[PDB]
Parts: sequence; C-alpha cells; structure tokens
Amino acid sequence: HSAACSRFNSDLFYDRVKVLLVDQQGLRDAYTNILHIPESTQSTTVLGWRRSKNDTSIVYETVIHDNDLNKPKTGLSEIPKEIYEDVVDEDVLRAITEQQNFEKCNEY
Amino acid sequence: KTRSSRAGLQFPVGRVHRLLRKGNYAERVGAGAPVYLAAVLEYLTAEILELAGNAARDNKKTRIIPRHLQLAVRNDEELNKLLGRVTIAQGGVLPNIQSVLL
Amino acid sequence: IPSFASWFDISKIHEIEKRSNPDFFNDSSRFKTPKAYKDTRNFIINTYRLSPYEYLTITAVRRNVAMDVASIVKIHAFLEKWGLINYQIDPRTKPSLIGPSFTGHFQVVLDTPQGLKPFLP
Amino acid sequence: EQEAQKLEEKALRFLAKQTHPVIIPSFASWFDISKIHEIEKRSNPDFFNDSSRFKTPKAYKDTRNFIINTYRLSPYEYLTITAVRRNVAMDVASIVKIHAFLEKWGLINYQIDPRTKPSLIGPSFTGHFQVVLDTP
Amino acid sequence: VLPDLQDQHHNPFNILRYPKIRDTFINGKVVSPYRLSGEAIMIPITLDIEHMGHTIKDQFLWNYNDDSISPEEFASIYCKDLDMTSATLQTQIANIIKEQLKDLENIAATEIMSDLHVIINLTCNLQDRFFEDNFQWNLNDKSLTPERFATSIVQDLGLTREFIPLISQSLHETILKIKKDWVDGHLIQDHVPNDAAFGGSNWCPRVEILTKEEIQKREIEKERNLRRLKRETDR
Amino acid sequence: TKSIHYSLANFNVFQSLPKETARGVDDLTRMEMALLSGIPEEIKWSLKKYLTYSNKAPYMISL
Repeated sequence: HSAACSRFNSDLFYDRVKVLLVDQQGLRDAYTNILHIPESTQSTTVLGWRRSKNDTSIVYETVIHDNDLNKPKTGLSEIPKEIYEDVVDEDVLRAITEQQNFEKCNEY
Repeated sequence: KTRSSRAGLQFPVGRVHRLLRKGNYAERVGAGAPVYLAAVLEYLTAEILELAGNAARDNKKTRIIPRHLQLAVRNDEELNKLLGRVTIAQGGVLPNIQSVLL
Repeated sequence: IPSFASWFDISKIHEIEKRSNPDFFNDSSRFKTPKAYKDTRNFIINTYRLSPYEYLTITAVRRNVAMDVASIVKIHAFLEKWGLINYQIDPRTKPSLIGPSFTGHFQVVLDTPQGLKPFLP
Repeated sequence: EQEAQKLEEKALRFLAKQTHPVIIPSFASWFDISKIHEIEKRSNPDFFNDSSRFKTPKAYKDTRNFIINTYRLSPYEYLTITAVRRNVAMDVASIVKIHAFLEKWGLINYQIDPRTKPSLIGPSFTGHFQVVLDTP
Repeated sequence: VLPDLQDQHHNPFNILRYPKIRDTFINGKVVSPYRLSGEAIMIPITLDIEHMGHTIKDQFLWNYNDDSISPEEFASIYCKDLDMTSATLQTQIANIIKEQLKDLENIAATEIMSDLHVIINLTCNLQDRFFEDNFQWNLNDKSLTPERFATSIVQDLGLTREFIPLISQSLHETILKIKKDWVDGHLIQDHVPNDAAFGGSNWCPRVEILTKEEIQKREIEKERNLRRLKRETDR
Repeated sequence: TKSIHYSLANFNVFQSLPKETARGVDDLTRMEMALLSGIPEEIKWSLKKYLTYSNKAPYMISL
C-alpha cells in the first residue's frame, strides 16, 4: 500500500540524522583531513561584501542575508516563458511571476 | 513425436521414463517425473561440460580429458561438495603445496 | 498546499505538464503511456498527502512503483518545481549531499610581488 | 524573535572556523565559490557548450567547489588527485584537467611560506567589512 | 575528531590537540608539485594489481574519446601520489588499462535507437558496508546519467561521498554488459518485477539496504547463474 | 623562540627540507601568468617588468 511508502520516507530521515548528527557533527573524509558535513547546513553562493566607515582596527564578520524566510525556495528558474505563458489564467500567472521575481531578487 | 522436443530438452525423456519404470523404484511413475529428472540431468551435464570446456581452453586444449574434468569438479566448491566421495580415474590431484614446505 | 500554480488537479491532465515532458504522449512504447503517467502522478501525490512535512525522496517512491527511474526522476523534478508536493518542509529533511564544509567566509590573503596583502574589495 | 536567535545559533553551530590562512598569488584574485569567470570558460575545461551529457556546468561547480573546499580547510597538506578521484564520480581526464587548471593559477597546492614575505597595508584603508551569505 | 567545526583561537597550535592531525605531521612527507571532444562515451576500467608487499584495487572511468592525458602519465601521477613509484609499476598499469580499453572500445551506446527496458540488479562493495540493489532502467535515455542516479542514491541514504564513484562505475560496467549481448540475440522481453495489471504486497525485491555481514560468494554464484542464463536464451 | 608551542612552523618534517625556491611562482612565470589575467592595474606591472627585462636581460625573455 501507499501508506508504507511514507513509512519508508519517514524513518529513512531518522537514519540520516542518526549517522550525521550524533557523532562529531559529521564523518571524517578518511582521505583528507576534512570533516565532511552535509551541505544543507553550512552555506552557498556568497553574495558579496558591504563596507562601512570607521582608526587602525579592521573588523571581519559573517552575516546571513535573506528577503523572506517563510516563502520557501522552489523552481520556476528553469521554466522559460514559452512553456507556461501561452494559455493560463492571469491570476496564477501573476502568482508565478511573483514567486519567480522573488526567486531572482533573493540573490541581489 | 518425441517428448524431448516438446519439453525442449536434449536428453531422452522416453529412455529416462523406461529406466524409471523397469528400475522397480515404485509401481507407478507419473508423466512429469521423467521430464523433471531429464531437466536436472541436462542442467548438471551442461554445467560440468561448460566448466570442463573453460578449463580446457585455459590449458589451450580443444579436447576434454579426465584431467580437465577433475580440475573443473575440484575448482567449483559446489560440485566438489557433491562429488567429494567420488574418485576420477586419470585425474590426479590438484597442485597444492603448503606454505611451510615452500 | 500550493499557493501558486493552482491549475493542478487529480482528475484530469493539464496542458502545462504535457509541454513539460512530451515523451509521454507521443510515444507508443509499451512501458510508457499517459495512463501510467497519470497513475504514477496521482500516486506520488496520494503518498505525499499522508505527511506534508517531510522531503519525498526518489528512492522512497521508487520502492513500489513499476516505472523506469529515468522517467520517475523526470516527473519527480516536475512536482517540486511547482507549488506541488515539496512546498511545506521542515529544515532537517533534505537530500543534503555530504560534502566538505563550506568556504568563502575565510580571510584569504594575496601575494603581491611587494609583500602579502589582505583581500578586501 | 526567538527563532532568529535559534537560527543564528544553529548557523554558527554548523560553520567552519578558520584556523589557517589561505594565500592566493594575487594574479588569481578573481573567483568566488559561486561564480565562474570568463577565464574558466575559455581555458581548457570545456564542460560548457554542451559537448556531452556527462559533463555540465553543474558538475563543474560541484567539483570545483569540492576541490577548493577540501584544500582551504587544510592548507598545510597537499591535494593529491588520487583522493579527489576517489571522492568524485567524474571521468579521470576531466578530474586531472581541472586539477592542473586550479594548480596552474595557484588556487590549490600553492608552494608558499609566509616567513619570507612581510606584511603591508593595501590601497583599501581600514573599514568595517561583512560577507553576506545565503541562508542555509 | 577533526578541527573543522570546532572553535580554535588565533593560534593554530591548538590543532595539535587532535590525534588525526598530528598523525599527518609526525610522519608526513615533503613533495614537489608535478608538472603536466565530440560525443563523450564513458568506459570503466577496473584493475587489481598485486606487485609489492601491498596490493592496489580501484576503478575509474576513462572516456577515451578525448586526448589530454595518456595511460602513461596517469600511472606517472597515480604512483607518485601513492609514493610507490617504480618503472615496473607504471608499466604494469599501462599494461592493464590499455587492454581494458581495446577490449571495450568496440562497444558504444551510439546508434542504439531502440526503446529497451532492463531490470538492473547490481552489487557494490567498498570493503565495508557493501550493498546490492535492483531496479528498472530504460535504455535509450539521455536525461538521467548514472552519475546523477548515484548522487540521488548517496543523498537519500546515509552514505559517505566515496560511494558516488563506486555505484556509478559498477553501473556502467553493467550497461556495457547490457550492450554486449546487444550485438546479438538481445531481444527485449517484457521483464517486470512488479505491477498491478498492465506494464504490490511488499518491496522485498526492491531493496537498497546496506549489509555489513559479507555474503562474499556472489562471484561464483553470479557466474553459475550467468552461465545457465546464457544457455536459456537458445532453447 | 624556536618551539612548537610558540608557533607551528617547524615540527619535525619541514625545517630544512623545503626547496630554496618555495616562496611562490618565479619572477618569470609570475609575469607570464599575470599577463593573461583580465585584471587591469596588474597588466600595468607585468608589462613594466617585461619592459625592464627587455633592456637589462633580453637574452632571458627571448621569443
């Protein structure tokens, strides 16, 4: 039955966090002295620098920028204007271009 | 019309059925027992012949000899377990020198 | 629950998904047919509707659908690009490839033929 | 709110801490872990122009950002290509090609000791610097 | 265990507190930096060399359709990396990865043009937590490369990165086998593992689990199965 | 002074083993590599040192 499908999709998640979050945060590379950490946690796509005025000290800090946390990332970047713009009602079409422009504006 | 062609085998179904009948193993013999026995026999024969041919080709020989049969039956652990109590004439023993004697 | 692209329905097939993978409606292959495509799509949905808080992986649905993975991944990457199944998610559940720790926030220095220099834009 | 503080805590939790400096030869300053410069496209790697289906710009970033990340976390050690080939599923020709390319511009395995080069102040004066990163 | 996510102060000396970092410092080595299209088809290359007191075993795919390194330079860097450089070892490597190519160069996935479906049942082993799995794979498809399927498998399960270049290669070898009998009697019968009417109590056949306990007997078992299976086609 | 705790720059495997030319790219390769990079203000230095080696040692950068 299909109910057992999620029964495998649920526990397979618990095994992942089992082998990756109870040890020293991740598995040693065993070929290089690198601690392999699942990539969903660290970062991706540095967006640049922001410099402000300050007389000898120099400060370096890491900040995380975002526009909307409760509107999750999705596709629509791999959707061209030929496939969907042909014939759709303008209501969801506006919701599409809204999500898409948000997807593009999130990266400056 | 021979039953071997109907069953799809190369072994004689009629001869196997006759041997089962006149062997006094029972008083009656079904129709699926001869074809089943012929299937098992032809499978075993094909496996042994394939192993012997591979052994002969490894020894660049195009004719199977008892030595090749011995090598093929002793290399495969399954047939070795099956025919462990059976000796083969002109087959010798496989070369195996102990580490303490080398 | 989708907030955009509300054209989807489990009853019929829309034209937007036909243009996505045309190899499902023009091929006379024995294994691929629009009837099986609609069946597997309705299965992916009915199996995600049981708990809309986890990430539906490809092997999970692969466990019990008789369809080539080459098309399973094709339609699965289609139901994530829209408001479809993967739109309400918790942080922990993710494919989350096991790579090395990220770099880019490290302080890199340059080697000018006149001496070391900090890398500041 | 409280979830913003929990997010910052969990972010710094799973974050690499810099313990060794990294040195670029100052003629290869152009790059980040998200952009592919024109030099990388016109050089020997030709994953672009869709010459095949096995190599793609996605696999190019998925391998370059693996090599740079493996090197910059332990710059004291030397990057051997046998470990890289043991970790990536790309064909050998491309792995060695991209490795020789990265070593050519001195991005990885740059032979340097900081005891023979004195410090200096760059044209950019002291300020207040930040690095913006996407939410994980 | 490793100073990657832990916090060390400005002084790098703290890294010495870990054993797996001082290990690469007490008995390390100093090395010198080495000095070095069209349709791409992938050809895996397996090699099990037993020359020195230690033996080497690994697999890798070559894609000989391009020419940027030769089978001699690859061994020249594969032995320099392992620091077991020997003229006899480089020649031994160039004497094995060339026959694999010449033997497999004649088979390419081009001009197939046949919608073929096969139940791929493969088995991988990395001398720890080996596994086996069988699924439905459709030939004549270019969207899903075995590398992407391998990345999906390593992502869904809790597998280390070193399993990506292990399941993909062993999969390519199977593809070559599926293409081998294609040069002859390779008619594709409707071979299914499950269905509903046209072309499920449980997924006992469809298994991707990992097993630590070694069932190190498949080599003979597969050959036993393969030999009989090949004779089944003729009838 | 010379101690592991003071600084980790010579533990047991690199205090006289590194070659004498391990301080970066050589002054010629540096010129050749900083000449095809697209950054300005850098070409203005490579083409200054090539211009120097064309009047003080031309036999070194001959075509």
